[PDB]
Amino acid sequence: ATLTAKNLAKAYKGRRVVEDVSLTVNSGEIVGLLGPNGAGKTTTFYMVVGIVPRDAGNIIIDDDDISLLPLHARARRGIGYLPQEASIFRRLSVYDNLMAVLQIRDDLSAEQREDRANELMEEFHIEHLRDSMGQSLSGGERRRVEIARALAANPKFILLDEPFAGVDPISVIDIKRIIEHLRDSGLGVLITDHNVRETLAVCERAYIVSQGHLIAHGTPTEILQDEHVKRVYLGEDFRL
Ligand SMILES: CO[C@@H]1[C@@H](OC(N)=O)[C@@H](O)[C@H](Oc2ccc3c(O)c(NC(=O)[C@]45C[C@H]6C[C@H](C[C@H](C6)C4)C5)c(=O)oc3c2C)OC1(C)C
Ligand SMILES: Nc1ncnc2c1ncn2[C@@H]1O[C@H](COP(=O)(O)OP(=O)(O)O)[C@@H](O)[C@H]1O
Ligand SMILES: [Mg+2]
Repeated sequence: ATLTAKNLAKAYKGRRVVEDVSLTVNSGEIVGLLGPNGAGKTTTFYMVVGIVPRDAGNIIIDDDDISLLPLHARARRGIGYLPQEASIFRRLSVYDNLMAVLQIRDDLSAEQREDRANELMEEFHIEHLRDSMGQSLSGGERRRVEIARALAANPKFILLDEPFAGVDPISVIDIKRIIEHLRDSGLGVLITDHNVRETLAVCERAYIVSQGHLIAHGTPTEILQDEHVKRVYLGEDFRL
């Protein structure tokens, strides 16, 4: 499949926080939306996922324009989303968190739902936390349950808003291998980050945003031909 956002634009109280941001993620790809803080990354995600409405632009998946469809409708069309902050249910166990979203899987019965729940706990290495409350999980364990909870909805595209935020240096390399696994499974992965040097390497293509505008895009090799981006990458310039 193909998820495409074309020239999105969003404004809050007269201030246009996102002028013109465009991106495209295909199945079997890891596309990045990189840029400094306050550039418009999260606002772009809310427009693609459908949390906040769009002022201008289009959100298209394959031959369907889903720009005026609410969140739940785009969720049933293949879009999965994970926030930057903690989105786990802290008062429920890991098993109860996965069975939560599996309750919307009408394509499965009560037996297959609990089957996939065990399949998702072995895949993300959280079998030893089946009955553990979400509050007792560390930063890295919380994310892997949060990601597996999104995968339980069986999406076509998974959108991670800075997934490496608030996790130990051993969990980032753990989530990075989880991302490369989802890509090989046919999903389209879309991640955001402010660290451009560390995240650009795993991106087949990336879209560099700055103050609501798109300053560069393409594969990392094509992006790192923009002199302004090379300076921030090599360390010659401070602000991107
Ligand atoms: C169909 O409904 C499903 C449920 O049913 C199933 N399986 O389908 C299930 O999926 C799940 O239900 C929930 C979801 C969330 C909570 C939850 O946030 C609680 N705790 C906190 O909010 C706090 C506790 C502390 C720590 C922080 C800040 C502050 C103080 C408040 C979190 C809570 O105690 O209970 C929840 C339950 C039962 O989500 C639903 C409602 C969509
Ligand atoms: N709900 C909101 N109301 C007002 N201003 C907002 C709102 N959400 C984001 N902004 C502003 O837009 C920019 C944030 O874009 P965000 O994409 O949320 O930053 P990042 O790109 O780090 O996610 C900042 O200027 C922030 O103050
Ligand atoms: Mg953000």
